[PDB]
Amino acid sequence: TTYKLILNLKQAKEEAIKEAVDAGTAEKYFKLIANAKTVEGVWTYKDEIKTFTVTE
Repeated sequence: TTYKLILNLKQAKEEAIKEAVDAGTAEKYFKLIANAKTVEGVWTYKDEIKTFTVTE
């Protein structure tokens, strides 16, 4: 399964993704790229293709 992440900061929009056999690997992995790229936003997840988002 593949997961996607929509990063929305003050002035920039980046997308994070990763292919794993679950979510725990996508969340922990996403959290590493998210926090490493930003430090503020609204954590959300879209039900359909497995995706999370963080809007600041």
